[PDB]
Amino acid sequence: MKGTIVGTWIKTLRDLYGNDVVDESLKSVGWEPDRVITPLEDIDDDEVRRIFAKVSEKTGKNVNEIWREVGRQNIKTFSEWFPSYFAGRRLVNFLMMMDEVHLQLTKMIKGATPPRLIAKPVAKDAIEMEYVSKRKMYDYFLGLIEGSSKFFKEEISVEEVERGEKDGFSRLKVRIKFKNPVFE
Ligand code: MNH
Repeated sequence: MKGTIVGTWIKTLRDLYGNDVVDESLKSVGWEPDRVITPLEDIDDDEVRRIFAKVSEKTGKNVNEIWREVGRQNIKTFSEWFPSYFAGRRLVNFLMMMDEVHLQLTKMIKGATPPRLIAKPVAKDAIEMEYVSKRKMYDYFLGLIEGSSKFFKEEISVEEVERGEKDGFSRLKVRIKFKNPVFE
């Protein structure tokens, strides 16, 4: 992972569970508890994993629900730092453009690998979206979808169609249905 997002995860976790919990968690992996992560710094993925794990044991909160809450909260942050992505759009446009964003974000650092998020209409009021990654950040993905729905103030139902590994890649396909009719 690259530092920019990792740092974002760390701030959010503090915002949610307090500094004590975060710092000791940060200490448990051998980081300085006040570490300053640089945008293009290479942060080991497993190190993040254990930080979240440690937070889970310190709050008694299931680690997958922590990841979902981090996701929910990240949309707000993203809207503040990249408002050009949110302005003049309805939820459906945002979600469908997300794949493009990531493909054109792989430029941020040359080593960045954010997942595919290919979306496609499957009805007048529904789209499929498929998360595809070498990682398995299923709840982070689902959290971000829910947070997008809250931000745009458009209700959705999210139905999970497929989950699991398929040739080297972890995948999660959901069917996203809009209450109000979105397409013609
Ligand atoms: C603006 C909006 C926006 C931005 C700037 C954005 C940018 C990023 C960046 C940068 C990374 C880190 C990539 C890396 O390799 O270090 C990342 C990771 C990620 N992103 Mn997106 N992201 C979304 C919205 C955004 N994401 C939305 C919406 C979703 C889901 C619907 C999403 C799903 C993810 C997931 C899940 C990861 C975790 C990496 C992975 O799963 O492989 N996201």
